[PDB]
Amino acid sequence: RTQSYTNSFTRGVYYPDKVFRSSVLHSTQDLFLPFFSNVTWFHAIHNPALPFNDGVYFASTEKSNIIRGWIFGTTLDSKTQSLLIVNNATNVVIKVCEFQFCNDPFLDVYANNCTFEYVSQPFLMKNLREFVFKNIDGYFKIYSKHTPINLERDLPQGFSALEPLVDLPIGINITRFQTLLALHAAAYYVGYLQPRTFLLKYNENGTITDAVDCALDPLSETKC
Amino acid sequence: MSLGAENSVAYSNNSIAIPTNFTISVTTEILPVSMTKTSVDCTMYICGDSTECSNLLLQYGSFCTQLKRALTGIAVEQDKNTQEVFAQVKQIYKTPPIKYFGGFNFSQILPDPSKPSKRSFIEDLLFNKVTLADAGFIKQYGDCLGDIAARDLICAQKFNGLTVLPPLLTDEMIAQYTSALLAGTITSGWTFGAGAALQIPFAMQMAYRFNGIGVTQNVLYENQKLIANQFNSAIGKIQDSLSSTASALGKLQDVVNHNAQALNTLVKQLSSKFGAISSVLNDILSRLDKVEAEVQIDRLITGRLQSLQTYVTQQLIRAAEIRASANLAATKMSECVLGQSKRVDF
Amino acid sequence: STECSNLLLQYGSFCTQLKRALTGIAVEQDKNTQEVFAQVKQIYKTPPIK
Amino acid sequence: AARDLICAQKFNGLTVLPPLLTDEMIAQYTSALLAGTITSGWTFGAGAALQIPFAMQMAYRFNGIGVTQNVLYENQKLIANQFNSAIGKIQDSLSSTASALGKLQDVVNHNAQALNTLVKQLSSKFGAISSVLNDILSRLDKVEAEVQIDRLITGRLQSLQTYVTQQLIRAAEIRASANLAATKMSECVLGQSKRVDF
Amino acid sequence: TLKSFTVEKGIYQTSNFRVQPTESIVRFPNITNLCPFHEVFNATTFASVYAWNRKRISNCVADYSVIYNFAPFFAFKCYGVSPTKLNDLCFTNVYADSFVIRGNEVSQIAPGQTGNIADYNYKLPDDFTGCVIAWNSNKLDSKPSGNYNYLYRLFRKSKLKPFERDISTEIYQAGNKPCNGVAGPNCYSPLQSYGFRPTYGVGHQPYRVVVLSFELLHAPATVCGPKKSTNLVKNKCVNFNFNGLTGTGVLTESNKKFLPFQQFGRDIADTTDAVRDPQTLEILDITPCSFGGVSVITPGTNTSNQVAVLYQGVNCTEVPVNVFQTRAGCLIGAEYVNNSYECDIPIGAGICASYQTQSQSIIAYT
Ligand SMILES: *[C@@H]1O[C@H](CO)[C@@H](O[C@@H]2O[C@H](CO)[C@@H](O)[C@H](O)[C@H]2NC(C)=O)[C@H](O)[C@H]1NC(C)=O
Ligand SMILES: *[C@@H]1O[C@H](CO)[C@@H](O)[C@H](O)[C@H]1NC(C)=O
Ligand SMILES: *[C@@H]1O[C@H](CO)[C@@H](O)[C@H](O)[C@H]1NC(C)=O
Ligand SMILES: *[C@@H]1O[C@H](CO)[C@@H](O)[C@H](O)[C@H]1NC(C)=O
Ligand SMILES: *[C@@H]1O[C@H](CO)[C@@H](O)[C@H](O)[C@H]1NC(C)=O
Ligand SMILES: *[C@@H]1O[C@H](CO)[C@@H](O)[C@H](O)[C@H]1NC(C)=O
Ligand SMILES: *[C@@H]1O[C@H](CO)[C@@H](O)[C@H](O)[C@H]1NC(C)=O
Ligand SMILES: *[C@@H]1O[C@H](CO)[C@@H](O)[C@H](O)[C@H]1NC(C)=O
Repeated sequence: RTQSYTNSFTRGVYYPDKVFRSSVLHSTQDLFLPFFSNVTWFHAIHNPALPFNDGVYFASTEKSNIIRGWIFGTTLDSKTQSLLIVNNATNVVIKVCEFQFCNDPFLDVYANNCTFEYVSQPFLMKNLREFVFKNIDGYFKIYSKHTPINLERDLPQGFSALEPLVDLPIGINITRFQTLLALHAAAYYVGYLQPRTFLLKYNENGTITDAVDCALDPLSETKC
Repeated sequence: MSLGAENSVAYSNNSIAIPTNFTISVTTEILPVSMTKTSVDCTMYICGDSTECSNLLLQYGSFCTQLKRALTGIAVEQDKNTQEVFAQVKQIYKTPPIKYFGGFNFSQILPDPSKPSKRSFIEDLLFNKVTLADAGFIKQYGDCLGDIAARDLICAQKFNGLTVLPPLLTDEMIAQYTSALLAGTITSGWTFGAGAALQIPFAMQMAYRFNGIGVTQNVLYENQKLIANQFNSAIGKIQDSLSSTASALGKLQDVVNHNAQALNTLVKQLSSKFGAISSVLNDILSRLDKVEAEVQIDRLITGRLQSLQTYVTQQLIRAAEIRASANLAATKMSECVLGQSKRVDF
Repeated sequence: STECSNLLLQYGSFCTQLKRALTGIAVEQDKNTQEVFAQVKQIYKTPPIK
Repeated sequence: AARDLICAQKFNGLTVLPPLLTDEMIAQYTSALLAGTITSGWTFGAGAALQIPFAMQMAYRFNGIGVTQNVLYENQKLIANQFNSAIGKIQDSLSSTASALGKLQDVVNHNAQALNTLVKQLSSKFGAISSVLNDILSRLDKVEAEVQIDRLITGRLQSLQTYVTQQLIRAAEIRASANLAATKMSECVLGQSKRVDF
Repeated sequence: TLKSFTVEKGIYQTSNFRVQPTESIVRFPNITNLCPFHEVFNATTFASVYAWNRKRISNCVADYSVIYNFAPFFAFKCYGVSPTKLNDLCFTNVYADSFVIRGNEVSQIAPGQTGNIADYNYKLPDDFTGCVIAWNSNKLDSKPSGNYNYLYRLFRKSKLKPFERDISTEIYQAGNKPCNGVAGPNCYSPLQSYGFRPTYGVGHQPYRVVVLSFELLHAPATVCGPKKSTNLVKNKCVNFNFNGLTGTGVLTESNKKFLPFQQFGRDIADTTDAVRDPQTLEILDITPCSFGGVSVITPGTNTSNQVAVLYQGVNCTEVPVNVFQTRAGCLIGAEYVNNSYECDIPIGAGICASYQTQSQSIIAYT
């Protein structure tokens, strides 16, 4: 499929904890997406797997709502336990098995050693759907935030903090990951997290509005 | 960097240079006198109404008593510095209602009764330009109890046991002392600082000042209007410089900023673990039994004691520096205002 | 040592105020030298006749 | 050859910063003050520099201290000879005796011994099993090495705080001496002093 | 406070007044289910250490006193908490991990430790908060012919991350020649049996280990111990207990816009500023009740035993645990007169006190 490269544009910030803080500058050391980096633009008109390298920032600017679900694992041929996040119009189905399953080809709208069967509300829903996945201490954490875009050119300029969804303590040794499609095209951005130090800014309403990446330029190190 | 402009004075063994005119220049010197008076109690800062922490803190002796004694001595010394600088006159002299002093304009330094705090125009600019940290000398516990907008730094200082005491002399009394010294200077000369105030016309007092610096007094009487106009222009230039430039008053702003920053650092130091498992004391009490929570409480008590002693030592050094500056300001008040000085650059 | 740095991070901002005190002393020394020696505004020089 | 003490200070995080004014700039300031004093007198410190012959300037100086100016003009060569002889005796005393400059030597020596003590204090155990972090980290497991490293951290932080407090007190003393030196620059060089023993 | 029987003239800072709490408040979520610790600690068969089971305990009330009745163990060895304080405070979720090891490897179940079980079978994190429960199983997990149902892995390419599991069994290779599924030269199966026998020594006996992993309160609490709730009162200095968070203060209504995943509000000094009530989803502001300094203004004991008390920095309509209001607080016990004398005892912003004649009494003046 067609690849491209574009700037991150100070985007990919999430709430690091479930604590309300207002009108205070807070310093956090966590796996963040560094500022002004190159994320990779994939055009899915066509597919080897993508490496899960210490965290993945996922974005999609698609109005037609085609993109759906993910696969996580390390070798993906029934020789390992693999995470499978499958979404639909009603629920989500998250499961860990050996998983020689398939939903990528044209089988759509016109088990083994199972550990857990978490089903919940759906994840997904001129709009940008931002996602952050990470795997720390055996715990799989998913952050998400949907933000409308006015001029569909690239990743927007500004800040939009991401809110946590679920903190699954299952998912072991994630190395490679995969994304589905849907046909009756798909375009998504993929970025890689890094152990950086940030300096978050809260307003009087408790919302993150500005941030400073402490290892970008010496001016930001002076600010930090 | 450039040290200065190159100059070469034409020296010769039979040549001399003698001035034919003069200028009257008014300069401004700013000297700190006092600083903020603070009071810290150990039980709210280290423990925060925990009975077990207080019972373990009683085993550390009398560290808090001598920290309290040092802070009380600093607080007394600040009022002593202000009294020793400003309260130098024995009587409150007032200017007569006829405001003629040989053509010299003193309207911008003499007080006016229009405003309630009887301060002059230049005193109003000097009070407006130096912003304040708005510390706890104004009572704010009714405001701290009522949670409005966001939490202030002053409320977080007060809730942790840090309190700012008001000075003994209010700004109105300082302005009254300044007005008494100014009236005694412009109506008596140097006689009010050496006994009773003897009246003298201002032109003849300025002729005495001209005889002090080695100029014959006929130079004043032949050039009185020019000297009065030069003095008025210099006072207006001082007024315009104070109205425009705001970087001249950096010393008093630094005095305010250091005392705000020390208390902010002391508040922020309560978020540290100091090798324990939690900075919150109640989590240590609830999550553990007697012995292990006693160990963690001892670690937190030790860390908070070192932070408090560091604050007290820094305050003592700053108070010594402020006292030296106040002694210099009192000497300059005694020698420049109450007399005429022959010391060069003083 | 990374483990020592991680354990030192729990002690707060003692090193920040030590650094601030040393920086204040360093600025004060240059202020002392400027106050003592830089009292003249022009650099006068000796004429060649001694 | 051998390892210097300054290298051992620098390897442990101690750094000495250069001053803003070099010695040539201080010499330029001193030469400017000397030329202004000799050529003009005290006139250059209160405004524009006005030239005056040096014999007439010394007559002004004698008239300041209560001696009439004919005493200089009748004894000019004797006073010049006495001044030249006194400068020669100062040159001979500075070439011979070296105990006069003990204050600046003490200023150098205190700053040397403080940094030497701060370096030597790193060998202390403070109740731990070793003074080396690598030996503690390799010899024990996580919890015991955390305890020993915490003891070493507390001891080194206490020593560094003691050094900073002593430096602050010494800096206050140095600032008082510099204020006195600035006053003596303003009152002895730029003018004439009426104060006894000043 | 001066350690003397005679005091001199002046103003002395003695102590601080504190408003004592009146009531107590315990706020716990309305959960009535019982946590199934009997299904964990009393099982017929336990899994091997390479395939250890994990059980999620949530939406119930946990009683930790029945654990001693369920299994005959010695030590309830906890790390982040204490075994005696587990019934007061509470958590979000509890996970129970159960496996069988040898008596030599029981010491390896600890945070920050290497070995054979701790590197290739079961690794604990360095920030482990929980309890390890181990007891002997010579009567149920031992046979005279040997045991081969319990397997452990001793060969792996890399060390295991904390809370990770490995199920897949491949032929391990420690050389350049590939095994290709053949257990020949330099090819080893990673799983080998323990081989438990009743005639072994006390350090080789089978041990049943149950590891309870607690995670601290970040989400709404779902498992909480046996403690009755109390009705919520406001605008009073009380003692509160919000999901194990003890303290003292005044609870008021708040206009803070908490996001729906946030259950706490912290301050610059790392203290809880606001809390969310677990019963009714509302936000409460926590502020401490009224305090301040107390200064005692006295002449000497050679003169009189009368005193005046200055309550520093308060607007004294809330005095207790002649009245004149100053800028340094307010003065109780001194009469303000409309005269002006020299200052004797300095109080505050232009206010002094003295012992005068116009019957002797303590007066205050400007
Ligand atoms: C001495 O200096 C003053 C100014 O400081 C001179 O006064 C000015 O004289 C000029 C020439 O007539 C006028 O245009 C100005 O208006 C004067 N300025 C004033 C009065 O402020 C004065 O003339 C000088 N004296 C000598 C002898 O040169
Ligand atoms: C991101 O990577 C691509 C791949 O070659 C590169 O062309 C692009 O310049 C990179 N972006 C940067 C360095 O900002
Ligand atoms: C906080 O929210 C209020 C409510 O709409 C809004 O009026 C105000 O502007 C917000 N403050 C910000 C965004 O800084
Ligand atoms: C005085 O100065 C002139 C020129 O500056 C010089 O020729 C003369 O020798 C000087 N007088 C004496 C006594 O040296
Ligand atoms: C100068 O004095 C007069 C009174 O004669 C007064 O009206 C005027 O305002 C004064 N000048 C200034 C700048 O205040
Ligand atoms: C707990 O109480 C809240 C409010 O009183 C109520 O909405 C909820 O249904 C209750 N839960 C149970 C399990 O009774
Ligand atoms: C364990 O469960 C079995 C089956 O219910 C029961 O017979 C046995 O008594 C239980 N053991 C204990 C110690 O309660
Ligand atoms: C606080 O003190 C001021 C000044 O005495 C007073 O006017 C005000 O009523 C007080 N507030 C109260 C009693 O709530």
